[PDB]
Amino acid sequence: TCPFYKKIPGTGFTVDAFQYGVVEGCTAYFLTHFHSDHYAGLSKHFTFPVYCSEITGNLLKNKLHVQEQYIHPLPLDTECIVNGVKVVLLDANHCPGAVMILFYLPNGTVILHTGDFRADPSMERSLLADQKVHMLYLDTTYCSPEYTFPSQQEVIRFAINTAFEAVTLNPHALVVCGTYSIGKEKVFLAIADVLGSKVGMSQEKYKTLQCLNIPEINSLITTDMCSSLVHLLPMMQINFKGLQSHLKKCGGKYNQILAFRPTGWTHSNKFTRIADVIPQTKGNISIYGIPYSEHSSYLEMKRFVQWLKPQKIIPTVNVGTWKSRSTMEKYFREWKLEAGY
Ligand code: NI
Repeated sequence: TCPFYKKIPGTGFTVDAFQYGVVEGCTAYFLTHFHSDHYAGLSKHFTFPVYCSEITGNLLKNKLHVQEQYIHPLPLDTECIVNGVKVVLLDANHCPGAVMILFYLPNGTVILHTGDFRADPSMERSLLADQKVHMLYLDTTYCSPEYTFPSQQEVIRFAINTAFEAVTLNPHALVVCGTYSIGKEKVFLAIADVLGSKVGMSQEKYKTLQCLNIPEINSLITTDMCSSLVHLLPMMQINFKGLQSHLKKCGGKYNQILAFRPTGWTHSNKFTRIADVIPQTKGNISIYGIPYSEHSSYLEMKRFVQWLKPQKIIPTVNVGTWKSRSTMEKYFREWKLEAGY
């Protein structure tokens, strides 16, 4: 049974609701992005209309095999009519293909569903500037003031400088970056660019990257591991055992590994500056955890919401405990009293 926060009142629409069977009354199923918790339930046997971005549609067709006739891609920043209701898709600043959805209801109510997003001041000059939002369905992943992390640009600066230093000192070092989903591609692309290398990976991952409309991608990535000194591996292999095992396979080409684990927030954020981050080291293997987030910090979220001034907020993350729900409602009321809406 579909929960309330995935239904859009006054429409036949649902958002990120594929794991509940046939939802009674649903005429169109929206998918905000290609992350497994959100697409859970879609497969090649699905026979209802799916609305999404072009990139998300490339992934549904090639990776999940959903048939073409049920894929409905929409351009961004463009007023579209779906089943008699005006909608707009906006870039969510999450992973490739991720959108927010603006619904203009036939009674005059305007609803924004953020999907998963990393709020940014640039969103204050999208099509959202133009009009009022009555209801906001909000990605509250990091809705508590302890959740702090740096900008994506600072994190990439640390990674590029760390990798370039290590490989310049030791031309025989290999760099490895962990992945388990789409998103965070800038980590491995920026490191490979400073090193003058293509990124090497499995056939399955190459396939996924080829769906993403990244400019000049054929110049940046490869399945030929031997030619590359930046390799991608599944996130589960980013540990001393997994990496030892990988270096064996490289046939005495390398004598050292430097690896990166992009995480979201971790408690070491509450003490340590990005500058001060140190690795875990065993022998000729070092592993850096780096806090590259594709979700809003507390401060970025609060800024966005205070600027938008919605009349009602419905959280979509951390909704399963009474303490979480109560905590989030308190911050929404502070924000409203502080800003005066
Ligand atoms: Ni996501």
